[PDB]
Parts: sequence; structure tokens; C-alpha cells
Amino acid sequence: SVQKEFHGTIDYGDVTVTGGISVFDAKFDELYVYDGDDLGAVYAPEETRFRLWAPTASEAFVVLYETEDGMPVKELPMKRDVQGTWTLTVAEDCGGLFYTYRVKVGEQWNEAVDPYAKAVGVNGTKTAILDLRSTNPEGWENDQKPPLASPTDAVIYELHVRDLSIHPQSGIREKGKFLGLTEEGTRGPNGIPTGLDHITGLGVTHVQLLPIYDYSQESVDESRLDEPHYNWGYDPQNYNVPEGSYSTDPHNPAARILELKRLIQKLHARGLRVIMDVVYNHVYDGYLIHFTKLVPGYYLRYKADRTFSDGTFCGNECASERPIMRKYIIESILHWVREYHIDGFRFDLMGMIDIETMNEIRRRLDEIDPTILTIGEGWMMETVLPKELRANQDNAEKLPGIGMFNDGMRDAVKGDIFIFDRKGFISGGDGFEDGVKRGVAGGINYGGQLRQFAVEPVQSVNYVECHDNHTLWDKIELSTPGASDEERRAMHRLASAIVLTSQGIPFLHAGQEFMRTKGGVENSYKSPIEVNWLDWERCAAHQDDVSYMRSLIALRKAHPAFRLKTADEIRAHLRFEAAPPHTVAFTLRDHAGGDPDRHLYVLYNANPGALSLELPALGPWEVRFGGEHVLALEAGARLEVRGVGVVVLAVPR
Ligand SMILES: [Ca+2]
Ligand SMILES: [Cl-]
Ligand SMILES: [Cl-]
Repeated sequence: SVQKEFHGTIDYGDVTVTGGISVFDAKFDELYVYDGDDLGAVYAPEETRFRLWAPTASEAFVVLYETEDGMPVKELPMKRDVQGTWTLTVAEDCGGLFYTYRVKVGEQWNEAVDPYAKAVGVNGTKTAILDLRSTNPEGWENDQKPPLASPTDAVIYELHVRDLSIHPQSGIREKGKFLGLTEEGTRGPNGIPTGLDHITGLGVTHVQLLPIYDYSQESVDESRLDEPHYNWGYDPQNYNVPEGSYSTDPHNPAARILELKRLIQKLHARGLRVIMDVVYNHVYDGYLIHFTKLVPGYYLRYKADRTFSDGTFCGNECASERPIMRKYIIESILHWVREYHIDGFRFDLMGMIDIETMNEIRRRLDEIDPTILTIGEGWMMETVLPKELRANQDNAEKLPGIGMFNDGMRDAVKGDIFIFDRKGFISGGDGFEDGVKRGVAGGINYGGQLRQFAVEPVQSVNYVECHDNHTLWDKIELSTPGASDEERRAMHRLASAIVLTSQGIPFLHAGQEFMRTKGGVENSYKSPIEVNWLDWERCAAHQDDVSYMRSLIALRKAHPAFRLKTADEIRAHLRFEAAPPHTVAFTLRDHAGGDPDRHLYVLYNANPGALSLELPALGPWEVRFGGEHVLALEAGARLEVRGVGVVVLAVPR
């Protein structure tokens, strides 16, 4: 939360302007239901047309500026138009100008950036007028997406733009910037590949970027980038504009737009898709945001006593269920798809968004390209939004095609996320085997006690690390006192192997491949770059671990049996085998999903000693992965194993 004490008044309006209907009344949602596609400003040299939805305002003006920090040069009254909107046509070339709206609501005058801003001045305090077709890179017309047959074929790599390149030995020129991720042939310590070439070399398929929309000045001051700065960016200010600090010049409204497009273009050309982390559940400050200045009381949620609903713990919630805000969110997502060619969205605190909005998002995206991903945090959380309407795990039956982070699997694999010392499956805790099995099955209702929230495996995102909470390495350290470094590395590798061999959608945190550490920091949202950078020196010292992750990713690609699209397939082909404590064993039988081999066998071994394991009588097993752990494969077949790690066997066709 960056929301501050507000030294001012919120006036919710002169109700005579809206026929005696208050912005808080239920009947208000039935009025002023503007359906047009032209909210915002449409620039052309001949003229610019403005449209603002502000039904409770008695007056509205367009305020024109020649510079991002100048004095107004014109203040033009708008015409009250249809369905609560205001319109203006300026019959001059407005190129290079900036603007705000000024409204009178009740007795208050307030000035605000356009909620539909597609470009802004530094720190997002004024809307910038320009033709966004001038920001398209060369060949943008021919941008082509890497193929994607199923959500279960994605391998997501979660990355922050500043983390990627800001380490001083990253070998990347535009450190901390969108353009840093376009640079090819970059080299780190000992000449290792870094940056984009490191990521493509891993074999991941999607880069999921932490907030790249424009977030608040409290997070990062775009005018002070010559001083230390860092923030994850979960404090939204301008939803439809990129963040200024990731551009080479935040004072050039076009730079951040062109450079983000160059990033997306380069990733697509190198075989990667891009997922945007989006935060439609709250804004940086409910009192200061343009929504509240322009239509106070409408776009954010209020309790019955007229205080903010604060279910996000960030000070406010967006009222996604009200028609014009649902419209705003959908049109925002469509802008990122159409203008920037984005390939997926990760919804922060998706349980704060209503089901109707999420399903309409999915429906509109499916009309364009069904391979666009939609995943989110479907946590169960209190809010004034009624429980049955929250887009969370409890309601996953109502959210077809939307993936949710599988926290039950996360905790079963690596131990409790909040009680740091507690072991899980990998680290020798007792009784976590069934939790791992539930995740192996993609979170579906597999059978018996093996069930979670997913109807279909495309609804379950598997992970053991993300930007939140301790890294997997740091969590292992806190929960394994007395264990050696080598023992902890084996546990870490086992956790990654579980993610990449489970049904569902595998999700990796950037740097998990070299056992990323934050030195024990649990919540690094504003920690300095020394805590948050991708440590390319550590990467250079962990090339064996990086190759191990690469080989797991390659194993999953080679075997469609790990990527079954439906729950019926999983229930027909996945079989859990009897297995001793601190192990999990399963088979994927009968060419599951088109697998080239007749059968697969997978053992997750968290037992450090020697075991003789029974193998199912399915044919001549052969080792395909983890041979270092296999002392013998006896052809009444048995597997002689030792040590912590994954083993995969197959019966050839
Ligand atoms: Ca910003
Ligand atoms: Cl910067
Ligand atoms: Cl709930």
C-alpha cells in the first residue's frame, strides 16, 4: 500500500444533476450505460476528438498544455453528450500537446489524466497526444506469434524488467530497461550467455513480466532515475500506458511505447510469448486516482458505511462488477492485445474481480485468439463483493479456461510458506505425499482424496517459486538446519522436477534455474537491486544447475504424456503406484496424449538412502532421466535407487 492520508474533500455530487439518483444507489448502474468504442482521445493532424464519461459532473473542460510541466495554454468547455459522456473536437493539430480533464462535481473542481490515456508525460501527470502508429517498430505489421497448441504446453518464466539486466556484470547495455531484453549476444562472468540469450537457451516458452503498466511515483520516481530505485510496481496509476522507468527517456511520451513494442517483437521473433502481470484489483491511491477525481464513488468499491472496501489491503478495490468499470477493464486488456500484441495476462488478486468480468474477458480474448493465456491468483479473500461472485478457486467451476496458481501443490512440495522452518515433501517432512499427488494430477478431481479446485488441468498453474515469499533456495535453507549445501541442492532440483513433470501449466521464477537467493528476504517488493537483481555471477557458478533445468524443460517437451489437455485423459492414463514414505511414484500409461513411448514411470524420491522399488509389469523399462540415482533396473521388475531426485523410466513402443 502507498495510499496516503488525503488532505482534501471527496464530493460525490449534486444529485440534481443525475435525476436525484446517487452514485451509490443500485439504480445508478442502469443509467448512463455508454457503449461506444471511443472513450479517450483520437488524434489526427486535422483534429482530435475527446470523449469523457462523467455523468455526475455539472461542467467539464479539456485543459491543453504545450509541455509536460507547463501552464495551461487553452481550457475548452466540453459538450454534454449521450449516456453520461462529454465530447469535444479541437480543430487544430494537437500533436505534441498534453491534456487533462477538469470537472466540477458537486462543489469541487478536480483535474485528472484521461483514464483512457495511451501516452503520458513524465510520472504520468498529463495525458500526451500522439498517433501511436508512429511508435510501431519496423515490420510490426508482420509480427508473428510462436505456436501454442495447449495452455499445458506453456512453460512460464516470471521476470522483472529491472532484475533482468541491472546486475553490473549482466553485459547488457540498457540496464533496467525494456530494450535490455532485446539485446542478443550479451555475455556475463566467464563469458556465459545472459539476458535474452540465456532465457531462450533454457527452452521456456512464455516470459511473464512483472508490472509494465505505468505505476506510481511513490514506487519509482521517473525524474530521479540517476538515483537508486526499485519497485515491483503493484501500485497502478495509468493502466493503458507502459511504465516510464523502463524506457530510455521517460520524458519522451513515445519512447516507452516504441521500446516495449521492440521488446515484444524481438521476443516473438526468438520464439517466446509474453504474459503481462495486470493489477485491475486496486489503484495506487483511491483518493488521488483519476477515476475518483472524475466520477467520485463509481469506479472503486465502498462498504455500506461509505468507507473504502479494503480487501486487497492496498487501501481500495476496483469495482469491476459495475458496468462502466467492467467496460474499462475489458477495453484495457483489448488495448494491450491490439496495440502491443500481448500473449497472455496474469491477474493479480483475481479473487477481487467478479466472475462475470473474468468470463467476458476470456470470451472476448477467445474471439481474437484462444491461445492467449489467462491465469491468476484465485485466492479466497474477504471483500464487499459477495462470495458467490468472486473469481477464486472455490468458484473455479464457473471460470472455464482460466488457470489459477496451485498453492496446495506449492506448499506440499516445499513446505509452509509462512512458517519458514517447516519442511515439506522435498525436505523430508512427513505426510506430504498426497499433496504432491494432487498436484501431479493437475489439481483435478482425480479420485478419492486426490482432488483440488480444477475441473480441467488448464486451470492449475504449478510452481515452487515466484516473486512473492522466499525463493525456493531460501525456503529450503530456513527449513533444513544441519543439511549440507549438496543435500539442499538435491532438494531444490527435485522441486523443479516435480513442477515440470506434473499435469497442468508449469511456472518457473526467473533465476530458479541457478538457485536464486534473496539472502533470506521474504518480501522484496522495494528492496534494493542488490537483493533483487538476476545475479549473473551466481548464474556463471551454477551452469550445471542451469543445464539440469534445461534438461527438465526438454524432457517435458519430448513427452506429451506430461501435458494432457483434459481431466478425462488424466483419469484414464495417470496411475499412482504404491510407494514408500517420502516418495511418490506414478505411471503415465498407454501412449498418453500421443506420447511416443508405450508407458512412462516417474519416481519423486525424497529418501536419501537405498531402496529397492517394485515396478509395474508393463514391459521392458529403460532409464530416460535420473540415471545417476539408478543402481540397477532389473527386468517381477524392480528399480534399485539411491539418493534424492527424480527418476523417469519408459517402456518403448
Ligand atoms: Ca510510473
Ligand atoms: Cl532506470
Ligand atoms: Cl472467498
